Amino acid sequence: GQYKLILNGKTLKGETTTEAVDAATAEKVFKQYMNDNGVDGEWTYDDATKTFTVTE
Repeated sequence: GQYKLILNGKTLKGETTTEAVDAATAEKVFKQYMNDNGVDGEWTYDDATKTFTVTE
């Protein structure tokens, strides 16, 4: 499925997608990207829309 990340960071912001077999995998892919950019924050995932929203 196509999963989405809405990233509301202090120095990095945007909206991106990835294909992933499941939500657990999408979470890991997005966390890898966030970690590489030094971004972490509060977050929510809505399974109905396959969307993670992160707010630093």
